[PDB]
Amino acid sequence: GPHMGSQYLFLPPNRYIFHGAEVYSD
Amino acid sequence: HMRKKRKDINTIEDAVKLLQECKKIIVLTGAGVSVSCGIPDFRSRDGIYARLAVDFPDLPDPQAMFDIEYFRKDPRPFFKFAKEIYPGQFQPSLCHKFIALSDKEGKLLRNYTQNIDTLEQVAGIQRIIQCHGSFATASCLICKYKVDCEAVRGDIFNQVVPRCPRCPADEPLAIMKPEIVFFGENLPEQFHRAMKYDKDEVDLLIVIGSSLKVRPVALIPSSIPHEVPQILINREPLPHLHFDVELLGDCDVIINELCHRLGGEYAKLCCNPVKLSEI
Ligand SMILES: Nc1ncnc2c1ncn2[C@@H]1O[C@H](COP(=O)(O)OP(=O)(O)OC[C@H]2O[C@@H](O)[C@H](O)[C@@H]2O)[C@@H](O)[C@H]1O
Ligand SMILES: [Zn+2]
Repeated sequence: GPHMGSQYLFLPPNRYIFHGAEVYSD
Repeated sequence: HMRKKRKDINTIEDAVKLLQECKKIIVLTGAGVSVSCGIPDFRSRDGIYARLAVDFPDLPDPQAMFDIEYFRKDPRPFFKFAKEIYPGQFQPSLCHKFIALSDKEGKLLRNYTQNIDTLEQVAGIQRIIQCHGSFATASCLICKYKVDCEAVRGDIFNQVVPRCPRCPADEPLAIMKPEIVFFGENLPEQFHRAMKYDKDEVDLLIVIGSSLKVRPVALIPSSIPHEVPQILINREPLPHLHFDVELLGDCDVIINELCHRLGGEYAKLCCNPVKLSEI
């Protein structure tokens, strides 16, 4: 799977950002 | 009175517990669940509508390709394009397989899918509703004569407008439209009956791979009882709705993580890479 695929970035209380999230795009 | 978020449901751990405990789940899917299969979605930079803007610039807008009033004016562009979106030989994603297992375990109330790729059938999901129809049948615009897909398939791949064999050969609009739902058309009756049955039974809603920009499917989250927990699994947030848990990213990546936390048969769905086991 992708780089650091099992890790997420957390924005509390309820948002989790995983590989492929559109927020990473430029 | 729109649906507010539940203050007591927030975390990925909460999501796993709900998946563990709930037994009447609705999974609402859009084109995102097939992206990993090799089928681009509709509204992303590399999606169908962007392509149509390039390949069919004469259309008033890309949506006109799937608009019934435009199709009635001129069905030629659609039959030039239709073979591009006809069901192919793709394999179901991990998300399809996850939904199939939930159904196998008796926990899936329904998978409402907006897709016409038929990958839910290939995956062995049984409790499916094809909200936006499918190529499986075609219907004459004028007399509503129905035929199986095999009757118009040859014409579709030859990029020709298939003709009603019942209406007069000189009837211009007597063309066989595959029963995919276009803007301005009713969804299949099955959708409305299923939703009426399901709305007071559902105990968990999971939306996967959809922008929820089209009604009435986009009304599902506001049509069910407000207390039912709602989970989003999607590359983008959906700012017009209030989900309890937002898992943002590739849906296979996220479902893979959830499957491992669930264990049992769910972890076994993820057979790559190979887990520790005795030969
Ligand atoms: N691998 C992925 N993982 C998670 N989410 C994804 C992935 N790929 C795409 N997405 C997300 O899935 C969503 C797909 O949205 P749309 O392209 O708008 O597709 P969909 O919601 O299914 O469209 C509904 C309807 O629009 C109509 O024109 C057509 O009739 C279609 O059925 C987007 O929010 C996109 O970010
Ligand atoms: Zn006819």
